[PDB]
This record gives sequence, C-alpha cells and structure tokens, in this order.
Amino acid sequence: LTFLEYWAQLMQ
Amino acid sequence: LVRPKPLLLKLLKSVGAQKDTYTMKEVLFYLGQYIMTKRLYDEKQQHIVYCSNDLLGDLFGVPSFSVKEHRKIYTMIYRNLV
Repeated sequence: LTFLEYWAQLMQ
Repeated sequence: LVRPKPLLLKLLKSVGAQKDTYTMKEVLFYLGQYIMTKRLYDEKQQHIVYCSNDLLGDLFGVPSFSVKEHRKIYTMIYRNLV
C-alpha cells in the first residue's frame, strides 16, 4: 500500500 | 474538540491549518499531509516514517515509526494535545 492508504487505515 | 500544544500547532500550520482547535480527524489529516509533502515516508515500504532531524521526531520523541502502530501513534499525538 501507499503511504496515504496506510494513513487511511490509521484514521478509520 | 482538541487544542494542539505549540510545537504540534506549528507543524499543522506549516501545511495550512489555521485554527486553534481541531478534531482528531483533522489533526490526522494535516499530519498525513505534513509527512507526505516533506517526503518523510520510505518510498519502498511506505508505512515507515523517518523523522529524526525533522520537527516531527522532536514531537514524538522517536527517530522513526511505522504507520501500522496505531495505538502508539494515537498516544504520541495525545501527548501533544490538551
């Protein structure tokens, strides 16, 4: 995954 | 909801944030933008964030972290909130 996809996982 | 302490507030302001109080989701949005725009993430394993010698390392107190450590990242953030 890309950074922003990992960060989304962190935010959700 | 939350009020960043001054160093975190400075980081959020560098990517455009102007307010004193934010939701957590907005803090997280701006922090992801800070990481992205300063190219702090590893280009091959993109959950790795390098922060030693960036303000973010000072804020968190770590030289690197993984985005997958969700509870650790929440904790580090909240140590920078009132």
